[PDB]
Amino acid sequence: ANPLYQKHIISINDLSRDDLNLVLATAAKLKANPQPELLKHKVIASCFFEASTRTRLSFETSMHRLGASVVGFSDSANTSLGKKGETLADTISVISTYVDAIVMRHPQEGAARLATEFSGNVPVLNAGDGSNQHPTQTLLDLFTIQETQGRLDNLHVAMVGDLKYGRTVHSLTQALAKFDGNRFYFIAPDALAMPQYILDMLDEKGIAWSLHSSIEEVMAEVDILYMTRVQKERLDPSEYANVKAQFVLRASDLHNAKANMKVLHPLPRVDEIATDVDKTPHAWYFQQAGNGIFARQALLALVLNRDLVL
Amino acid sequence: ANPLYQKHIISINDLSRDDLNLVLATAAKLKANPQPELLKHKVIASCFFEASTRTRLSFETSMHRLGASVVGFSDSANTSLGKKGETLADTISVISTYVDAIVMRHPQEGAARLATEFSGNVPVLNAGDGSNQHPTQTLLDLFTIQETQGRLDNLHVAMVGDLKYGRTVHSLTQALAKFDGNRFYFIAPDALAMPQYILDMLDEKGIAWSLHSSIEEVMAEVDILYMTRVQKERLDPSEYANVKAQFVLRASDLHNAKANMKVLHPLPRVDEIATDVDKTPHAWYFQQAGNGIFARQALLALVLNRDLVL
Amino acid sequence: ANPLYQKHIISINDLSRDDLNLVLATAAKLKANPQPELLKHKVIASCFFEASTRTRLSFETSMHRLGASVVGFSDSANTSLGKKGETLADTISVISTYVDAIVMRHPQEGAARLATEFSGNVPVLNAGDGSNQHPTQTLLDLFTIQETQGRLDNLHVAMVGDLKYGRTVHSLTQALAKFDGNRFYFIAPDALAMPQYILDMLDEKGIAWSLHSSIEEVMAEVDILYMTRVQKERLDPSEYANVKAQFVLRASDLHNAKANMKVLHPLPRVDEIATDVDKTPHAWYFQQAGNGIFARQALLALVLNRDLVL
Amino acid sequence: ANPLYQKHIISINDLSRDDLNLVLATAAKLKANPQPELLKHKVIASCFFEASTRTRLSFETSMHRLGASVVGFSDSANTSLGKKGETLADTISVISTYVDAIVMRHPQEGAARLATEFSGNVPVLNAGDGSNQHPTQTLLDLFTIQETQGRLDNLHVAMVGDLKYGRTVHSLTQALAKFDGNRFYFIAPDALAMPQYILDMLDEKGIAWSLHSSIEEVMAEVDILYMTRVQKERLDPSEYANVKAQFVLRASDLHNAKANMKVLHPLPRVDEIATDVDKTPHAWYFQQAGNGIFARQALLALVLNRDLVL
Amino acid sequence: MTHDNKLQVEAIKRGTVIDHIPAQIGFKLLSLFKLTETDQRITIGLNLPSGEMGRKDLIKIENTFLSEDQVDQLALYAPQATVNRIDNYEVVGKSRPSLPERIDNVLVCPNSNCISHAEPVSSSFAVRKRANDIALKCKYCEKEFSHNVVLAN
Amino acid sequence: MTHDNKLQVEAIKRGTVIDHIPAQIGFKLLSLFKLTETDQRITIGLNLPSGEMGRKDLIKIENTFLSEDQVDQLALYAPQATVNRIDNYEVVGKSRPSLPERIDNVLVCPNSNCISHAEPVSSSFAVRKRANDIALKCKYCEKEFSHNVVLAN
Ligand SMILES: Nc1ccn([C@@H]2O[C@H](COP(=O)(O)OP(=O)(O)OP(=O)(O)O)[C@@H](O)[C@H]2O)c(=O)n1
Ligand SMILES: Nc1ccn([C@@H]2O[C@H](COP(=O)(O)OP(=O)(O)OP(=O)(O)O)[C@@H](O)[C@H]2O)c(=O)n1
Ligand SMILES: [Zn+2]
Ligand SMILES: [Zn+2]
Repeated sequence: ANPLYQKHIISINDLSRDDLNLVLATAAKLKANPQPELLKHKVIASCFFEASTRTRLSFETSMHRLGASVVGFSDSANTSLGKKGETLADTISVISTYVDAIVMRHPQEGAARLATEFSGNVPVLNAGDGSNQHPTQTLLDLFTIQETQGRLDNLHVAMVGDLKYGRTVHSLTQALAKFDGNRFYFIAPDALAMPQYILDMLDEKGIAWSLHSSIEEVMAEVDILYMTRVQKERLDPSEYANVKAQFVLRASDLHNAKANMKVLHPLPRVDEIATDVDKTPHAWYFQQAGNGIFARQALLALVLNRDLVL
Repeated sequence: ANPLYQKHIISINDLSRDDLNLVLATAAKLKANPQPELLKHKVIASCFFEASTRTRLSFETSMHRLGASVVGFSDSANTSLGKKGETLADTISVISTYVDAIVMRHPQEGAARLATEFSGNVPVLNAGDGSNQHPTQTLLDLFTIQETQGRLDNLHVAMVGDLKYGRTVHSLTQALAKFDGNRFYFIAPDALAMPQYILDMLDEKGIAWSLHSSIEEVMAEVDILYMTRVQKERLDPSEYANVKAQFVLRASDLHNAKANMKVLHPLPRVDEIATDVDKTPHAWYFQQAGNGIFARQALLALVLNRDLVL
Repeated sequence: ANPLYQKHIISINDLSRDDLNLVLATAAKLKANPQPELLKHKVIASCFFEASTRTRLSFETSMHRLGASVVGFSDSANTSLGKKGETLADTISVISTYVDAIVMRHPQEGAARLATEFSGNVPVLNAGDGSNQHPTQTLLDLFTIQETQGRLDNLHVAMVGDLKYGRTVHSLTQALAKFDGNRFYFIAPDALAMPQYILDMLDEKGIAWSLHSSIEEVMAEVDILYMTRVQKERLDPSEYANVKAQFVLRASDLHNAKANMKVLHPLPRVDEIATDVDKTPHAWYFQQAGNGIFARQALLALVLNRDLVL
Repeated sequence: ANPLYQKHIISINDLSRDDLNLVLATAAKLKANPQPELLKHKVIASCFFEASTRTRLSFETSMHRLGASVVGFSDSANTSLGKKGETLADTISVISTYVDAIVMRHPQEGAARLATEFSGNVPVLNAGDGSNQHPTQTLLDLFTIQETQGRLDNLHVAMVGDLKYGRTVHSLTQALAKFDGNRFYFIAPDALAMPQYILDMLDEKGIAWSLHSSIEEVMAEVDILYMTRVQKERLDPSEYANVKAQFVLRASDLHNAKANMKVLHPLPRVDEIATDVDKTPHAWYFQQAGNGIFARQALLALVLNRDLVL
Repeated sequence: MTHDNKLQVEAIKRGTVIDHIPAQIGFKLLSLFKLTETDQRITIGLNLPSGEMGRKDLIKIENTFLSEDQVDQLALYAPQATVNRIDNYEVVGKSRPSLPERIDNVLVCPNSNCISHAEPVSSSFAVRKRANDIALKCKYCEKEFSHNVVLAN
Repeated sequence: MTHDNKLQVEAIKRGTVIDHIPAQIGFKLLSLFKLTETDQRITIGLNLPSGEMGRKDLIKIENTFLSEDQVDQLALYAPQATVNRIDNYEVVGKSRPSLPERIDNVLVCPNSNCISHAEPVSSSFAVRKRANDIALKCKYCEKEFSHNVVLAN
């Protein structure tokens, strides 16, 4: 039976290098020969207690492309649970009673891991829990680095944007640190710096990282440029606009980028990457979103299937 | 053709003992050998004009486990019908024009029965109509009594909680009165008593029932303990909390319960059944919710299928 | 000074027979010989944390007919104090450095009594605190009973409607039970009956009370008919519509009443009192609301003036 | 006339040392010998386009203790002016033909200064304009500092909390930097620090300032402790909860403070100041809010009266 | 100093001995009445082999004397206890509790709309009707409940 | 004998004696680890003079052998505590608290948005001594905090 069989995909910290590589090699096969009836007769719950359209539509299309049925709700549009005082332990103990896997997003951190205490043998895959984890975004990001760069090690990765509160830059740094010789460049306004616990973890594994205040200082060496959106609530109007708003990529800055450099962004991109960037070979943000289909398909395949003939 | 073929499952008062037993014997076969393609090519509408997640997710999973497609809406999240002034007779006359069965919940009493006047030959199955009926909750409850107790007659059933406004205790008493020698114990605060029309119907069939003020007075003799939630709007804050809030089950009270006794609760349970009860063999509220899958599957099977080979 | 000078007016329970008569005596004098510059230079705060247009306007008009200034607010889904984080206690502690008196209505019980411990020497007057108390409504009912019947003792008072949850009827019985020889008739639906506490109190004083089920049963002996509104929220639609051939009041019912019998209602009166009662001589609910001005003028003048020689 | 006669009060930046002392001098006279008919026949408009119950009530009570009339509004999700289509400029142009002065609080910065160009010769007083300015809060803090410490210069002032975004602390430093020899201690979490502009200004005047990380580090030398509320919206839950063994104030911390040390807070104080500080002699936030009345009375009397011989 | 032993432990000089605390109420009394917040020696005997209850609890607080109404807040929980006041190795005082007229701080109003929950005030209840079974009225919301109900939670 | 010490010590026959409890943690450990919820003889001594180590507390629990894991849990509170078992009137093992792998039940996540607050879940933190302090990671929100931020709340 494969190692992920019937596991809960709750945190990136729980998946090893070998786990990562297994998911990424399966995503590459499903992308090459479809298996549209692999999850026939399986019903899956798509519980999104906090709405997220991008993520939901992608998880459900992946469920649909392997042949499973989907039941479920998107909320913060008061679809009745949470009423009376139904605990999350009780909701998941009743949903667990008729679906074969639960995909869930929830606003508090830790909710997917608690769901795990109540689901019996129905796998729980986390699609976001507050500011804590989002494994399936890290898995699709990694798949897009591997597929475009040929590797996951010896990479020069720049992370640009709000690094303090961006839940996806924090997990991708933890996943990439599982691998060898990667080098990080962080470019963030002073108020949105990459937290100490990330930096301390990097130092302790001997991985190289540095702070730069301009993409221009590092464009030349960079393989993956992962941009993040700054939400202007995180600063004030005048701070946002002040000399700190220039973490914006334009086509002109790519002038001297390596021929293999790719620009990645979890999305919504609102203005940090200008529309003219789209025309360049380096723009890979949307191709990155399409890759979320094969990384989520692979996790559902590996988790619901004992043996998989590839 | 089976008797339920193409019938509207609107009220428990319309289903006979024989009807009840037929649904319950089919639920037992579908639970034992799945028939996941029985309703292939059927499309079903899940119209929930009032939201109810628990009930919807279960009805749709049951539809999915027999192979039907589901289209539909959950509202009180203003999904556009009711607008302009579209009568319910007109909505159901247009939905009836392309789906093979309508499952519907609506806030006013009588709405499912009216849908029946406009659907032509498309069966209408009621998933709740105001404070009137909810057949599919009574059917799953009965299935859970039969499956755990071996029978539906000669039962000692205690009903505890808000008996005045609890729409499911009122129907289950009417269904159980279809059967023989059952004995009822009602334990309710004075303001939430079991209504006269129920009691009068029991007296007239010669069925035994009695009022007790403590589970403790009757634990010993009881087979099914059906607890209901009191909503504190039905009383005032201080009434709720006053000596009337002790219709709460704890593990300690089960001390001397018969080895076959089961605790059932339609859910949300908020505090009337304490979390430590869950660990006992008698807690069957969640297993009761899982049984809603086979009782709703059986009704969809029997209603859309002429002949059923079992 | 006068007995009530600088006193907090929180509960009818806290004012003796003589205090109630002092108020009622002043209010008759203020009705007869007005004093428009009595609180000249006083600023009262009208803090309606819960909105009631009728109570707020009667109070502010009281404030202004004695020449006072007014600052305050009402809060349905709006304007900041309390918020949650800001305590009622810090709101009062702040507001009691700005004003000379605080009239307040709040949804949780005892909010006015809590206020009293933070207002310094600033009097606080309760305009409603949840289901606990509303002293100025009882003060205007008793003034209306005194000026129509000529006394407050030896009255045949009939109380009708929701006796279980009308806060004004619990207070009015308390108050009329400080004067002597009153006979009480309580006509309520048994779901909505007088609590045992009012009744147990009344028996310790030796007061005569009876419960009837139709106003028609006492029309002939009664002096005050106090009609309360029956509350549809904690009644089922079908229960509400089923009570006898009803307990609403129509002029046909009055053909039997004494010449000096009066119909009082705290208002609003949606449908328990029909429009034709409005033109009989027994109709007194609107004169009752005008007496609100004289009862609250009295309370404010006595609380804020040491000696009043009016 | 007096220096401030008919002047607009928009920014603390715009009032010199002597103007600030004139205000503070008048407010001490109005506190001592009240003049209730000073603005008899004046109508002020209390236009709170943004709601603040505490600021609106302090102002209107000011208006009324000087005998003025008041027309105005507050707007959380309601009542029409501005709307969007109707400019702030046409609202003011219309309202300045009706009133004698305009006190206004608005969410965008500079709204009060825009107002000034449309009000004709009608003075406008700023009660808050986004994150820019709030002059009458600084005027009451300085009055409270002057009447407790006896002067406004040579003070050891400690400023604590969100120094980056507290608008009152940016203003208070500006103002106290017009008097001589003040020493500033700024205890903030580095995510929430004094901006470089306040600091760069303070160095051009030669003023001494230091940054510390615990109130415990300066408790012993300090005269005013100005506590600000730390704002959970732009802090992560886990960041907020992690700052040292905290920077909230408890009486244990005060055992070291000077006899004349005072704790000020613009309020609300959810949890940075514990309830036990409230009963020490160093607690002065509620007296501070009462001085709001005398500082705004002074500003209104000086703006609307040519010469005041009080 | 005098012979302790522990089946019925001995002699403190000067202080209070609350003896014949029912059983499992001893720690409730230490928790609730914060008897522990002293800096003096406290000695406590829990589930002890004696006076007729069979097992009982006992608390000895040296150098502190609590009384008149402190002894009375004990009445709801430990009504059959004796509070011995001791000076110089002798029980110069034996007291018992009686229902007070006010129980401050220790209870929680079972009425959820009560304002007392949220705020910097202490709970307070008027007590009444001895040993046929006590009613407690909240100071603030003025709802009167059965003591066993407030006492449950 | 006398240089006071003991005054004829409550020498138990079989049990656990936790000694050197650092002053004021004594009551904390009872409540937190629910040591009084038993029917066996306990004798607690609070603010006992440890002239030799200032002050201390000490719990004597009879016919109880709280061990291995149970002892290690106390390390966050009373790091300096010697548990000693007794099989027949004297010390037959004297164990010190060593820092454990995980700390369950006792402790609250500082994170107000952590799901553990609203739910039927027992807290659990992974212990890690960052040689200067002990960091505690919540298993649910997976946020890591100084043990002193957690140990107030
Ligand atoms: N210096 C002393 C003297 C007495 N005691 C305590 O005082 C309590 C009871 O006082 P006492 O009258 O001396 O014994 P009793 O007659 O049993 O008192 P009662 O009958 O009221 O229980 C005993 O538990 C004993 O431990 C004590 O600890 N220290
Ligand atoms: N029958 C006994 C024997 C010992 N003890 C207790 O067990 C503890 C063990 O201490 P011990 O090894 O006897 O000598 P200490 O020097 O007191 O131990 P430590 O080094 O921890 O101070 C003492 O507090 C003593 O009260 C006891 O209650 N009963
Ligand atoms: Zn209360
Ligand atoms: Zn946590």
